[PDB]
Amino acid sequence: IVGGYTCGANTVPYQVSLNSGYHFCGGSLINSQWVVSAAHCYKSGIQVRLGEDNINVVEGNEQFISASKSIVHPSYNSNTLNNDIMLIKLKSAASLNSRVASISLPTSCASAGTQCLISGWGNTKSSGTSYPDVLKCLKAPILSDSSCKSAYPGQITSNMFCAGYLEGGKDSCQGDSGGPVVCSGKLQGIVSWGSGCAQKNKPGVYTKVCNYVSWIKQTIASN
Amino acid sequence: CSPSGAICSGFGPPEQCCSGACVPHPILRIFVCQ
Ligand SMILES: [Ca+2]
Ligand SMILES: [Cl-]
Ligand SMILES: [Cl-]
Repeated sequence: IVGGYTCGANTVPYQVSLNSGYHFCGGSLINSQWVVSAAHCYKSGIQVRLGEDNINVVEGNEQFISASKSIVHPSYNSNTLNNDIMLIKLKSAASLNSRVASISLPTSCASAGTQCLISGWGNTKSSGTSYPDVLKCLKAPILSDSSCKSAYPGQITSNMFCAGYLEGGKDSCQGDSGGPVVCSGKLQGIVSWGSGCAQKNKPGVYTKVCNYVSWIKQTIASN
Repeated sequence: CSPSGAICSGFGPPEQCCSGACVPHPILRIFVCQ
């Protein structure tokens, strides 16, 4: 996250880290056994880390649970990034508490201008080497679909929205992939892509979760 | 070690990757092996 602020320990209790030795993607806890992340975060040997604040230091609220299943959306298109969503099942249910909590799925799509919380342990600078430790947060509005298409002509699908700022310096960034965009207490987005990060006139592009609720429910039920 | 194009970690050492470089992807918000 570039141009954001320190969240505070466990103030984003649905934020998880996908780990393979080291953190490599974010994700969102949607019930005690399931995490939502990006299809492009798919790889074998994932451990989910819940209750993290400082990702480098044990603070006492962590749960470390192996993934048992990783289910990429069956229409994920790695060429266009359409349908960039994955579900991960935990090998055992997480213990839910004030610091480890699920986030609700949306009941409708959010409108342009809706303010959202984006979070993660990604790079905090738009160029060069970052040294993140604690979870970072950014408040960012959903942009109009027309301004989104204007920023990325010929590249925005109906399963994406832009969120953030046109002026630069405030955005999600590398290492934030798969993490949450939450608006009014609902998970509306997944950190996906952009032209670099925090660049002028190139806001972040996010998977539009509201289009996947039935697929999410079906995948949970059948697995 | 992970092949070129594999996902890797901005927190991890260069030896994550066979190529010895784990770099930010230009588009996706992950790091990948050079
Ligand atoms: Ca920790
Ligand atoms: Cl960790
Ligand atoms: Cl498609």
